[PDB]
Amino acid sequence: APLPESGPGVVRPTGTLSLTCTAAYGSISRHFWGWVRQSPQGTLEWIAHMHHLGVKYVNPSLKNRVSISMDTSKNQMSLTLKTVTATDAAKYHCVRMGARMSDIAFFSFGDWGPGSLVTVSSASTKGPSVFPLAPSSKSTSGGTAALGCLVKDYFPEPVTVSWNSGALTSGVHTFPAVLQSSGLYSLSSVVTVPSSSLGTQTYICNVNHKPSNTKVDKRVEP
Amino acid sequence: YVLGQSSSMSVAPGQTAKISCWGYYMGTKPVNWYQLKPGRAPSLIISYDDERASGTPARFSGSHSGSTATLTISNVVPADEADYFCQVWDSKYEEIYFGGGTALTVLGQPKAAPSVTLFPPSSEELQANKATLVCLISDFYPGAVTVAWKADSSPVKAGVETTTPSKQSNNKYAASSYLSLTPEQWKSHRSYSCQVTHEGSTVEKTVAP
Repeated sequence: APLPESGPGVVRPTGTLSLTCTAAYGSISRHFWGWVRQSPQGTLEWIAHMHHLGVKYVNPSLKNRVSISMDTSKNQMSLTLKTVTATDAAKYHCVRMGARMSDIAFFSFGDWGPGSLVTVSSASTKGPSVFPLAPSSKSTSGGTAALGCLVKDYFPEPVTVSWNSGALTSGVHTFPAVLQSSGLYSLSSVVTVPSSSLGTQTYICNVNHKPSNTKVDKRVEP
Repeated sequence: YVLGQSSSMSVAPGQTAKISCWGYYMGTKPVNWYQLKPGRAPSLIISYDDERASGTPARFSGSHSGSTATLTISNVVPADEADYFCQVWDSKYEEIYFGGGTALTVLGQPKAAPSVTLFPPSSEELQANKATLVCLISDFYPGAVTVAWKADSSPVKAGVETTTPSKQSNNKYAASSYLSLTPEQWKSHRSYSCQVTHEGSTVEKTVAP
């Protein structure tokens, strides 16, 4: 199955998009693996797929600028898309595929990666400023409280946000980002926790903004 | 080339939904069906016209006759609300074709009131010479909400940024509204309020320096 796909976040117009897919839990040399992009409107478009021995199929409307390759020693597949245009903005998914050859030839997109979001823009990446949203029991059920992190003014999407290094998942809600007239995103991540844990348990939001290579571990204290 | 596909549709729970795929260049090509839910990657639910993938209930079934293929969903439950896509491989021209997608919505979902949490500016943000009030609105259905801000009791006319409602994994919605102030504006009023209206009822939360 594919790990989260690796990408640049943002690509300038006429620039080159470079994506890398890494297989986990097995080898990349046992299947066809492909790329399918999901548009902002939510439609699906096949890009290419290949097998590590060299058989490649590329979408003809993209053939003049697509390259696809595998590195079996790294268990990885790469996609290169040159001369990018605005309509190349999409979520790019790496997929482990099924294949059959009888009297009929057949493929299937069996295991889809979460996808790498690609924004086409000339603006430069900006990393987030992170501020604590100190806990409050005004709005929560009995014995609980809400606390969180404000992740301000970053570009492009996304930011990933975990709590206590992934040890805390229950009651976590990371809200979709607002897109501001400045062209920058802000979001909030909140966790609902027992009030009695405010003293005993420390709460750190782990903010990662891969496009800018910025990480923040923010301690959220009452 | 995009396969034709049924217009988006609304089905009452317990009834049957039929989502069709067609096109000249579909022919007898075996059809795969994909489900796309919010927060999740697409998943293969039916392959090679009519094979259920693992995890696909007996309620889901696929058929194919002529240059039409159909995904039939019996005994529909609200969990089946999703976008559905068909897909084939053309071995003559060596191309993958997808359908354009069909949105299935399930009727009769009861109204759900938003949970609203308002946070004041943090002390740290004020030290950086900025002030953001954060009004978080979640688990509401249907996905339409009105957000208004007050400075004391006066309507705020500037500084508000509010998201469009976003469907979450339980098919309820979430939204966020941010009010940007100077520290001086934040400190010179007695209070600020986020007012959230949903289906004609209103919740107002208020914070003060």
